[PDB]
Amino acid sequence: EIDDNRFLEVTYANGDKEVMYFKDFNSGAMIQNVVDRAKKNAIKSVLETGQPGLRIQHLLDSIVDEFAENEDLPNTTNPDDWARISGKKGERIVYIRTLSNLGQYL
Amino acid sequence: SPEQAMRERSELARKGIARAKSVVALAYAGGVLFVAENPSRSLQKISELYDRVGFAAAGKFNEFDNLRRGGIQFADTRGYAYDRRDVTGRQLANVYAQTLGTIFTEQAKPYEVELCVAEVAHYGETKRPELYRITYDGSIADEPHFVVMGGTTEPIANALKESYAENASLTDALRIAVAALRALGVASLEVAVLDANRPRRAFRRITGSALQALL
Amino acid sequence: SPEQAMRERSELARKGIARAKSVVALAYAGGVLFVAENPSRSLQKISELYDRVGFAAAGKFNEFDNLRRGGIQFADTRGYAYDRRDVTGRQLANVYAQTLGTIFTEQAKPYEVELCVAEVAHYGETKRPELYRITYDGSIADEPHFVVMGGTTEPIANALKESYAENASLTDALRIAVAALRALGVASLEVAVLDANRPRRAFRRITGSALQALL
Amino acid sequence: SPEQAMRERSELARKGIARAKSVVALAYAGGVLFVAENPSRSLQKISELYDRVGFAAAGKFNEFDNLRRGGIQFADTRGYAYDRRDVTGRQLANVYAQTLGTIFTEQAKPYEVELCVAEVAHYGETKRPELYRITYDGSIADEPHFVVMGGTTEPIANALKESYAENASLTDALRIAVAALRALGVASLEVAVLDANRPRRAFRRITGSALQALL
Amino acid sequence: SPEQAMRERSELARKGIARAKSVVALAYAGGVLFVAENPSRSLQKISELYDRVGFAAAGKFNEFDNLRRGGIQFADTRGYAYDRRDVTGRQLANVYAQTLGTIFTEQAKPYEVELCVAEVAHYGETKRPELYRITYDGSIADEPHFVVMGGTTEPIANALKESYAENASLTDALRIAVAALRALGVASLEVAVLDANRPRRAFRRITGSALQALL
Amino acid sequence: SPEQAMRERSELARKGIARAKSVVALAYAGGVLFVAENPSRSLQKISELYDRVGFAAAGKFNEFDNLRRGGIQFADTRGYAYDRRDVTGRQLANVYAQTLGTIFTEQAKPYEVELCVAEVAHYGETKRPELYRITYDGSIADEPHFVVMGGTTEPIANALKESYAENASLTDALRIAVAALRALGVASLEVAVLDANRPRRAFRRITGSALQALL
Amino acid sequence: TTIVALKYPGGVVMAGDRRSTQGNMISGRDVRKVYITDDYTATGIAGTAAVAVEFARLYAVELEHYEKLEGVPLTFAGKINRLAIMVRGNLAAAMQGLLALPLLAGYDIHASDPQSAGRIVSFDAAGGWNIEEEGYQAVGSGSLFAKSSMKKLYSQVTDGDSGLRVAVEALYDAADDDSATGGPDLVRGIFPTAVIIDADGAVDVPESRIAELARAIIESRSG
Repeated sequence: EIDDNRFLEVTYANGDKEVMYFKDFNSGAMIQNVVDRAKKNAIKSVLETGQPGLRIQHLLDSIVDEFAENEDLPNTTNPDDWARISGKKGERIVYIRTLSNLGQYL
Repeated sequence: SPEQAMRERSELARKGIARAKSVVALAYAGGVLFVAENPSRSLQKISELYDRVGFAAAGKFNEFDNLRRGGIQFADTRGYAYDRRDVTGRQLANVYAQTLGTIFTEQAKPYEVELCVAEVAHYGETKRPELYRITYDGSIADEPHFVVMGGTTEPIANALKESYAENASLTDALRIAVAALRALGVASLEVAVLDANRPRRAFRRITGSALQALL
Repeated sequence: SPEQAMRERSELARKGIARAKSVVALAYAGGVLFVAENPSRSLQKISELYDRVGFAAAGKFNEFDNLRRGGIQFADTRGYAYDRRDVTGRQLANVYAQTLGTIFTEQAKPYEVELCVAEVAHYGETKRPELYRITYDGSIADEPHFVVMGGTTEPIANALKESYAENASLTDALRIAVAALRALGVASLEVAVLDANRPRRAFRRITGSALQALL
Repeated sequence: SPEQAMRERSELARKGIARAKSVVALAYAGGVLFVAENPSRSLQKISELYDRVGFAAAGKFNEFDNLRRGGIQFADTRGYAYDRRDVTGRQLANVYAQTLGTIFTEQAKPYEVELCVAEVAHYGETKRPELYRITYDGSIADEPHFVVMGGTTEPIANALKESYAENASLTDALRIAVAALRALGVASLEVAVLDANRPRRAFRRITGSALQALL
Repeated sequence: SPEQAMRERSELARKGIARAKSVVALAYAGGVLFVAENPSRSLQKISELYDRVGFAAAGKFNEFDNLRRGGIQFADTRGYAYDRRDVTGRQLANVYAQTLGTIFTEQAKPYEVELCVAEVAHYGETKRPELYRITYDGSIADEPHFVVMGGTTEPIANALKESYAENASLTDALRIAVAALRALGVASLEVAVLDANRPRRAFRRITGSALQALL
Repeated sequence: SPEQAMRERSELARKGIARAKSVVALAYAGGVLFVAENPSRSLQKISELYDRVGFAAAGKFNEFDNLRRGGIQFADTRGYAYDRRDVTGRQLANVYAQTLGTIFTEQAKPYEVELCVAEVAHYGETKRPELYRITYDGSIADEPHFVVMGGTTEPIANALKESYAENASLTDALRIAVAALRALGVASLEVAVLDANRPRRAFRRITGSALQALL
Repeated sequence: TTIVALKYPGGVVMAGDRRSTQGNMISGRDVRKVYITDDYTATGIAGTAAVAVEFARLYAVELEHYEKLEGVPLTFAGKINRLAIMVRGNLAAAMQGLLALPLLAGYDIHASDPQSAGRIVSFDAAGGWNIEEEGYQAVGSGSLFAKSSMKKLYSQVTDGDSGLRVAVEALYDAADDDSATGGPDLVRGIFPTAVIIDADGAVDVPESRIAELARAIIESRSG
């Protein structure tokens, strides 16, 4: 639930607009891409420092670095995910965002 | 269309509250403490409403100052029509709820505002401070310890959740409130109290060098 | 198509009543008993209307409180214009029957409220308690034994159907009503009675330690 | 979209202010100095509002003159209802903000105007000049040194930022203001001051040969 | 365009009246007899209008009770303005026709209602009972023997067509009317008469044990 | 597109002014001279407004006569409310500008009119004649020498540009004005002057045989 | 009725008697006629009891209302003006015998010299007001006797205390020569009421101090 795994912000009309994390979108292809990125990071590490091993830190960093390259999910999911997000919330999704001169706000 | 027309207005109101400064109100030994992040020296977000009833708000100013004025009007008309000790924080909170609901389902644009009405006991009397939060829906919630309004409320609300202590003195509650608000000097803070020890008018601002000493 | 709009108005009102807490009102030996599931300490869903006429509601707070206020206004204007013993629960029910119809056909959104008007006999008099239910349609149903309003009404209505007993004492009717309502402590219950034995004003709240003893 | 419509309104108002002349107001030793680029001899963009409160504007003449008149009306009604020393530049600025928040959201076309309300201290008194700038949206900004309105504000603001000096005399502040405004003779300049040394009415125009000598 | 609205207005009004109880009114020796199928004990579909003029209705209750009240208002204002013997069933019927036509063409929804105005002669006078039926559009029809309103009118109207007998006593006309209405006990019948033998106020309800004896 | 919609409202007004006759007003030794091409003997396009303030117009007769009347109304109400010497051509011009702007933005169709307000000095006084031109949108322009309104203004404006001479007598200015207007006899010309030498009312028509002698 | 007000070096003091009559009949033995309308003013009202108490109440409400809307109290000038407008508003009822005249004491925080920031303001029935400069004022049926007493006693006023003593004495002489003004009741223990305003605001003088002063005066007169 930590804000370190933020994936999308859904602008629910009724307010309390909800933050969808990576857990809400962990598809199998996303998991394979994450493990491949971790493997690439391990390869870079073994080429940089020499030691032949795979670190848990590689996986931990791939967790946060997977979103650096979008997996075609943000703003482009099927209406099934939007429907489920709305059904759980009970409100229509006005807009989704990735994570002036209009009056005065105090 | 029923909910669809209403919900669209709600999204705009929630967005406006998010683009605004944060205010906190918490109970302490001498009453209630309002601490707001406010750069201007003229425009305010904390106000006396009646003898023992205070008021804080966050969101479009032309709107929550309109409510500030309406509430002052109401409270004084009641106090004169009946008596001063008859106006209570509860009535005021209820009027704000009715009024924010009526704006939500009739006016063109919903008031992007969030209100907190506070009340303390009378002089030489004993009773716990009451905090109410009124949202743009017309919803009203009874808070036992503290209210956080405007901006990102989660980190401030959690920091207060760890630091809060009932019967904290004025200085401790000020430290806790500024600390949780950071999650700022006297030139960027608006601080006032509902001092339960005052004989009649309980609201009292803490500015300048006195504020400097307290923090 | 007014028919499509009317069909969606009815569904919207039904959803609002379902999206709310549950209230029950039942006849017992000393009059009528209102038992509502209410967490707040300031916001109330049971009210005195006139000397022997009580009122319970379920739906949107601001709206059924609007009706509460209107009914109080009506009853007092009649009682003063004619006499106290002329205002009856039947008149009140009828006025809320026509006001909810007018609202349901003429206002933008229909009120999402469900009303129950209760009446008992006068002091030293003998007569059966009368319960009326007024829906958002404006339909008025004459109930002989109990009314259940708001939320999911089926399980509560059935539990009451098995447990109800005419001429049950105050404590038994309270146990039956709380039990069927569960299908909650003094900090989450609003309990009041229309005590037929009082000389004039029959409505009487049961709160705190007295409520604690009764349940 | 709802957001797109508000952005379109903002663009129309910005275009009107951009299609106009430039005005500057800056603090100097004797008070505040207004220097506007104005060719006409009858139409003016700088005006007295009250004893110590001045006013400059940039945009559509009929509208900021409408605001000029409304402000005069307001200030005099207050001064007569309470007293002269009670009307402050701060109240006036606030009223203009509320008015430009109501016009922008309620009228057909937003006012394409940029306002600056200025205030100095009373006679024999000591206090820093206050400048407020009210935008067409209804936002108000507290300025410590100078305000630039209308036309290409950024090049003029950049020059004032380098040339400004607190406690500059009237001639130096006039040279700085005309210079930064160029980034024009007495036949194309409207110049007035809020001279803090005057006993009551502080506003005073500088025209003709006296203006000729000063520049 | 108005005629297409009228076609929609015809069906909606007709369907609503069909969704209601059946009422009959017939002439008998002592005047006119109203027999309605009515379960409620508070809500009534038969009413006194003036000294010798009675009224029955079938449709949405809120709308024909609105008409009931309007007619009472009218009749009393006339009787006081001129005299009691000047108000006639014919005037009343005509007013209801004008009002139902205006409602049917001008209001959003047509009153789904069907009216019957009845009149008998004055005391010690001789004259045949008059029945008028006013439909939702404003049409008015003069009936010599009986009127049937609401629900499925064909079988009841035919059964009455075979059973009707002029100068039948009160008991026979009650049997005929209940029989044709069946095509129900004292707990589901609303029965009243326009007794031509009363000195002034002819309308008289027949309820409880007296009704029990008659049927 | 708001700008394009304004362009349509601007083109329609411009088309109306072109679909008409031409008027000129120019300064000469004795004051100001109005020379209009006007065939009718009853309908006039030049008028007295106040003691020293004259008025000429070009466009749609009913509308600029509406403005003529409004201006007369204004000037007399001021002159009576304050004094005669307080009403100036500048105030009048400003009122016409405000009014034509309000009409141009708020009414259905913009006033296809072009106005010229003229003023001379008082008797035995010395001051240059002032000419203002007010266009259909509300724009106002200060003219030093002459104004040309309606029809094709370029050739007349240029011919005047070559022929104009300050302090030309009445006959020379009449020849120049008729000549540049041709770019017509006493039966097709409306000629009037604002003679600065008159004691009070400066406006004076030159018609018939006197006009015949002058031209 | 009689209400005196006098400036002293650094502040202002305002005292009032306690009696209320109907004709020759003594109807109230403990009415309070001097109110604290706000932290820097006090208002005495002579005249009809109803109109008086209502004036005081409504004026306090209005001062505080503007203070809450604008975030700053009116200047002493604005306060003077509002009170004057109320008084002018009661003029018709005053001609009908419902007259109420207020005497307004205040401490101007914005004045230049603190030692002379005290302010006394008197009103007539037609709303005109006047800023007193000879250092003292009074209103009510005993006002003439009170003023003629303070004219002689005023050279003794040098601080808050001596000013209070002089106030109480002036009241004693008002009551001594007029029957509608009640003097110190030694039997029931009812003494005039007093308010002191200085740089720190307005405080009610506690009854004991007024008691001791009254008993000093009474022991002085009897020898």
